[PDB]
Amino acid sequence: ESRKIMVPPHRMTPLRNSWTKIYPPLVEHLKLQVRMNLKTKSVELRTNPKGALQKGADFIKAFTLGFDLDDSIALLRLDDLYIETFEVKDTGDHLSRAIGRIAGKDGKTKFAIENATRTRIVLADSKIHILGGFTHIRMARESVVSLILGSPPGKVYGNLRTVASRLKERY
Amino acid sequence: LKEDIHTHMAIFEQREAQAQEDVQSSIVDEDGFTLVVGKNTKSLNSIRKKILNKN
Amino acid sequence: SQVFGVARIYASFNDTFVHVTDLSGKETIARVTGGMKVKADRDESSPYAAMLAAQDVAAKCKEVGITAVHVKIRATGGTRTKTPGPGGQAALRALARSGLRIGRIEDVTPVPSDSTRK
Amino acid sequence: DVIEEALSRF
Amino acid sequence: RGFSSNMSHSGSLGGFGTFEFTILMAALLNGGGINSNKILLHGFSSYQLFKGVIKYLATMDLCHDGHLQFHSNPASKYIDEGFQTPTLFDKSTKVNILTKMTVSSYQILKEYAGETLRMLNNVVQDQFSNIFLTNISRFDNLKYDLCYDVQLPLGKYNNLETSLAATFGSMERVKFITLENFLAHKITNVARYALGDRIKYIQIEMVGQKSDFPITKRKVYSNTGGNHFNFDFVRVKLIVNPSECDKLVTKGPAHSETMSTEAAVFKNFWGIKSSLRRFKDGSITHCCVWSTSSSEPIISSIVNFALQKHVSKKAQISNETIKKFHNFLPLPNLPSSAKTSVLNLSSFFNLKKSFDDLYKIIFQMKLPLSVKSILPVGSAFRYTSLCQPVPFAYSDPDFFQDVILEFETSPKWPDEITSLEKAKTAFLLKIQEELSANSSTYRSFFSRDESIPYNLEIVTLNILTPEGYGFKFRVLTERDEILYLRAIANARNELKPELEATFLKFTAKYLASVRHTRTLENISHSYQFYSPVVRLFKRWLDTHLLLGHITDELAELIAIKPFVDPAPYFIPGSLENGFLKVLKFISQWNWKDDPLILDLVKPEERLTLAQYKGIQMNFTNLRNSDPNGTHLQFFVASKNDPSGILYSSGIPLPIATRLTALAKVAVNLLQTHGLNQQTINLLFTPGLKDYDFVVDLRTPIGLKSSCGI
Amino acid sequence: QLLKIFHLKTGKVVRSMKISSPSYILDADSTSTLLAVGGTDGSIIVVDIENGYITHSFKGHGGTISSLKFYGQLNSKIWLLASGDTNGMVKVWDLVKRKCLHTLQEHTSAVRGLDIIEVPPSLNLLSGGRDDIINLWDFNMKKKCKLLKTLPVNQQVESCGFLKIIYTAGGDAIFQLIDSESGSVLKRTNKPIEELFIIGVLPILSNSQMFLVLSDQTLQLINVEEDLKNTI
Amino acid sequence: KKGQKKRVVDPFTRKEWFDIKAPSTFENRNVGKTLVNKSTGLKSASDALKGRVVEVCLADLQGSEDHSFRKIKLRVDEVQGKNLLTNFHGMDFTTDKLRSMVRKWQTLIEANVTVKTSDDYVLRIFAIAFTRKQANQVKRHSYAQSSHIRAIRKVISEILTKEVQGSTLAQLTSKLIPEVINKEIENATKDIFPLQNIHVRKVKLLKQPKFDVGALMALHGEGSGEEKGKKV
RNA sequence: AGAGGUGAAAUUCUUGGAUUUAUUGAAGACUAACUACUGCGAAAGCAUUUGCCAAGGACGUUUUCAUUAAUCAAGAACGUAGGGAUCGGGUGGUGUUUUUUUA
Repeated sequence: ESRKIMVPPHRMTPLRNSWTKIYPPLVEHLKLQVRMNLKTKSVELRTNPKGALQKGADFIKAFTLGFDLDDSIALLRLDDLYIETFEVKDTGDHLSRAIGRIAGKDGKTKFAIENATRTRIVLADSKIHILGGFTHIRMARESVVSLILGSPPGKVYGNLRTVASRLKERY
Repeated sequence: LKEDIHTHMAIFEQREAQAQEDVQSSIVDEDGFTLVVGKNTKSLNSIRKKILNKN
Repeated sequence: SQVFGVARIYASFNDTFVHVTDLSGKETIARVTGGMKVKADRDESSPYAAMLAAQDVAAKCKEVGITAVHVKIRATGGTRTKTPGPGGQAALRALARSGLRIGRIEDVTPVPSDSTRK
Repeated sequence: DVIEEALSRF
Repeated sequence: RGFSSNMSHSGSLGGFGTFEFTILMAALLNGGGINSNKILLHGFSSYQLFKGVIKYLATMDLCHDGHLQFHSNPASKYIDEGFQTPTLFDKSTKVNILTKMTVSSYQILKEYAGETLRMLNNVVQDQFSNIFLTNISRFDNLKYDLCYDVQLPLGKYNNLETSLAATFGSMERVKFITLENFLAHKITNVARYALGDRIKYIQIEMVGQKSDFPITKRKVYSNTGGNHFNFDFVRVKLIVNPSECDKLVTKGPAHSETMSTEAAVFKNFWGIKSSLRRFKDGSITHCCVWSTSSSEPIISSIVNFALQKHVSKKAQISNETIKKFHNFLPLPNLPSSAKTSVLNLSSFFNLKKSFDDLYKIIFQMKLPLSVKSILPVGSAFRYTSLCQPVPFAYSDPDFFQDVILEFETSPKWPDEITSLEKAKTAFLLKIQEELSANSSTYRSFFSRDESIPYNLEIVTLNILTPEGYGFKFRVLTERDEILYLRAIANARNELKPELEATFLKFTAKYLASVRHTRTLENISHSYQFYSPVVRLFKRWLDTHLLLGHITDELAELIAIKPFVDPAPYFIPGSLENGFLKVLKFISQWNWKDDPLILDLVKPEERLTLAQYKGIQMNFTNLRNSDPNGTHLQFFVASKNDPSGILYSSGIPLPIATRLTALAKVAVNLLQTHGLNQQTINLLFTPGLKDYDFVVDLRTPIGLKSSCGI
Repeated sequence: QLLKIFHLKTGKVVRSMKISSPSYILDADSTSTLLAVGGTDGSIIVVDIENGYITHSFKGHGGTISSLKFYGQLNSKIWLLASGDTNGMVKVWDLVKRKCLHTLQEHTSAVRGLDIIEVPPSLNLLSGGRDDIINLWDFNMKKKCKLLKTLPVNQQVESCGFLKIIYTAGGDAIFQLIDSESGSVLKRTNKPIEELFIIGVLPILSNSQMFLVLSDQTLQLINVEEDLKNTI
Repeated sequence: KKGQKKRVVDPFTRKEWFDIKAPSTFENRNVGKTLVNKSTGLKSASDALKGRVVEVCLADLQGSEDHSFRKIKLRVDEVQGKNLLTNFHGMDFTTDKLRSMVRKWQTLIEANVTVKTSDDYVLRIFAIAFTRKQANQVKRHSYAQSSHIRAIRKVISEILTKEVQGSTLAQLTSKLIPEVINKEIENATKDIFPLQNIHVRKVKLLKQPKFDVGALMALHGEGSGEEKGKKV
């Protein structure tokens, strides 16, 4: 079996930057015979004549989602995570200050989300990408949709305290 | 039969375009009588037979 | 070699119905609304409530075994606002991203052709 | 193109 | 109709008769309805009296649900149930006047009521000679569909117990008069239960029976061929629902765990053979496999087992006519073709699939002038060709089927007729050039056609399809019709009718042929025996040497004539009944005062009164212009050709009179000598007649492995 | 995503895995350590439970996969797998050669409730379904045959035979015990007046006692070992 | 809310899958699958579905995205061993195509003829033709003279009621698949007006003759029920 | 197991299955997109197709009659010049769409 993965022209140049440090952690290890179709902006991973195809596929799928190489190797290791995308939709008033309430200042509220629930999130101007544990993704998405529905940052910090204690303490 | 009907079409379209050009170029009579003709008719034999069929 | 339902999304105002029926359209599978995913009688047409409604519809749809969907979006039509509401594109997008192939997107809002206002 | 010359005029 | 008032309890078609007819007319006088609503007044005469009588008998059941009640001493009504026998109660006598005939005889008489009602209530044509003045009772296989003759050599009345497996009891001799009576009622009940939804109607009739015994003798003291009972052997006459003859599984009830009485009597009646099976639906149902053969219809096998299992164990069955002509049918080289039926059309469907892939690969390409439509017109595409079409079968002259194809209405066309047909050749040159360019697994060539006169430059494109078939392609345009019409108009006045004959051949070959094959191919799936009766008719007609003059569409029309109008008879549920209905009709048929109007319609868009009168009127002036049929012999007019002279043209008067004479000779042989193997061989004798000329011709190779039969 | 729980105090997830498709069938072997997962795609993964890893892939299957079964007693040698599909097929699999053995295409509905046993190798298997066939096959190592199907009136949901030799049939709130080489249900339970039916049979103490789960979320004990000698 | 709600109905174990097969006028005759019920007594779920429509897209019938629009409707009218051999029931554009076609500073001609075919199927078949701006035309409008409208509508009704009344349903479907009567309308009405894209947009059925399972089987192909190996 | 409806609520109906889904059938109303600074009517008003009934405008005209006209009481029926386009008709030109012996 093979798999194509489309890539956009806003993660293409950092993929050329990190291109030398993906297939040497892939082809000798998680073999997956690889081409990169620049002719139609896709990456081709076909099977080995000598179920790792899913792992290589969501490896570079997390990369084209736009997560770090540390996170992508943290997807090779620890095969239990989940990537997730959701866009807001809930123009200015409901876009600009809403993503401002997401980021806080300098990504400190996003950093509070991330360090609270052990996930890793990134976001473009409109979308949100969250990867990690499944219940963590559930909880982090709940807190983010709370603060884009409209909640005080101190009150969602209290909810962040509760969920961080719940998902970093056992049971 | 390729070259045969090639030659047949190549003479047919020649005499056809010649006939139509002869029709709607200009027809004055022995005296002054310009002949009424259609916009896209093709043969004096055609207008002759239709003026026969409208007897 | 997939198997297709149709989506029959009704993106009305004040509510959002999504029920994937069979290919004929007769035997419906897993109706949820946008009003049984939040309970406040205000946000029951929200894009977020519609998209999580769509999430658990896709869950029960994969339970049955239907792996792909012809989607038919429907506004309130007729003699009413004739545009799809807030939850339609949200529920379609959620059904797309939650592991379910989508083909033949289609708008089946009922055009009046001179209904009664007079 | 003998057959194209035969299938002109159309 | 063969209904005299003797008895059908004794195994003979009859029992109903004239004073029974009187009794029901006068019983329907004083009422007839459930509220005794007056069915019959003498305000109307015998015609509407007869129509109301047949309406009441056809719409008021007597056997199984409801029957008439009346008392002579006094209304008449319709009571609700039925006594599993023909019934009408007369309470002033307490008698059951319709208990002289049996259940199947009343069943077939109610059918005759419905059928003559259908052909009587119509206001379209007049068919009084079709309804009265032809004795349909003259032949067995003409009023019936097929026949079996059970020969039972029981020996003696004491030898019964080891010569026959039927009952022998006080309870059967108390309700049955004698041996033929109990075997008759047992054999009609086991035929009814054996077939059920497999036939239309059964009639049982013991022949060799006679009501004649002398003064000096105490009884019919007669050695009746292996017994001394008043019957020689048992006519088992069947008329069949033709849609379930060769269906190879009949179905009992399904499987409950508690094996109820219906599955019980099914397994008792069917013994070791039937069992419960799975299906693709997944039902677990009681059924039995019927190994279909070509020469044998499985109706004979199931009646063979229902005879040799229950009424006797060493009696035998005579039916040889069906197998006698079924090897006169040509058997194609197909996988297990002997086990294939004759109602199977898999060869025609195979070339239809090949034609459809050709259709897609000729539509998915580019012309300078696109295809408007292609339409096959072939005899195989209307289920008629004599080879049941096997691939690669070149030796049949109609191996090459013909397909008309027309492009869109471009007003760019050449003017004169040779130039336009040469432009059509140019298009065919282009299509085979791209065909060999792209899909070289098809191959092709060109062939001149001269089936239309006086056009010297008309070719057809023949292709060989790697599924193994061959197709002619003829281009039609919107221009050839008006070109032939204006050629007609400007021709010299003593040269008119020959060019009119050329245009008639063009219309028959290109234009009306499409609606011809469309209509009868559409109707062949409702008249299922059509392709076997036309194929046997055509092989008969080529053995008797007429196809060199007559055309195959005309033979097809003569064979559809007994189907789309089968009155007074049935539609034919078997090949023999179809073929001798054809020959009986065309032996009956005249020319001088006889047209042939048929409407190729579905049972139960038709031809109305106005179009009927127009067809008859142009027939009338046609052959008062033509005195006796000097050069126009037949007149076959349909909805698709109200002219009627389209297919009948061209045949010489000796050929047409030879056909009619051969039909009269055949019906003469049928009413004289009876059906037999040598009878059928004499029916397919050449009749070479030594009329002035015999040549014997043999090409240097044999060609039946190459024609695929 | 699959999770295994060490059933002691530390009920921490010893290993979770993320599987391809959502799954409605796990089968364990007669001992522990062998677990088989079947998705809503035809992907049958076999996993070690001591230290949790995929150990057998088994990708080439037809449709959404219904019930499947292991084989192997304590310290056996064969260690086979059943793998019956929904469209009708059953492809029997073995892990010791990482291979298929036979492919069976006799059902029409969802093949559910299948089991293998031998008597001296023979290795015959029963395989029921949503239809009403019971469908035993001979199932040698290299060759193949099929025995009687016994044709109940039921809707067989998860029934496994091979008792002491009687065979179970459940799934219409009716427990049938069909007999060997015959069709005669002799143990047929009282069908309740409602229609909610058996989803699952459960052997207790090596087929001695029996649990029947019910669609109104109840569970019943049967004592099939006493009722085999006992009489409804 | 206040009532009592009949907690469990579990309505997919009793549900059954059929699949539908289009007639041979198309090429990708397999289309999809369909839920019905358990085929049981008192309902006869084998024949409880035998009038259902299905609404496919012609791109998914023909494997070519060029006619992505024009969703057609098939009708199941028989059963043959889980295969629903269907037939034609209608045709309709998507709303996308007609809204994308209708634009101002041009006018549109409607037509619709009710007509019986050579069979007893009466249809009403529709037609839309827009008015084209001629090449070299400099003015704004290119409307129709509103007495050329009547001549266009007359000849378009005439030639499509000549395409029907003649050309039975197989030929009708095979002639409105590859868009040829639109080109016929264009080549017969490029006299009166230039007429950019002409379409048929709708075929509605109104009556049918009868079932005729022989012809209904001849539309697809031959195949009959036969035995199965019982072994009991 | 919710669904109209609401600014929330309230109220309405819903386990006698509603809302939604599919297949039909009936009923009367109405002619959306096309629809414009375009058309017609004395005004108010006037948009589905086809047929019929009559009417009206403008244009064309080397047709006819010869002041027959104009305006309202009373009464009657209805509720400043120039330019660019565009609609309807006509004339002329000469390129393309068009076609050709059916009108």
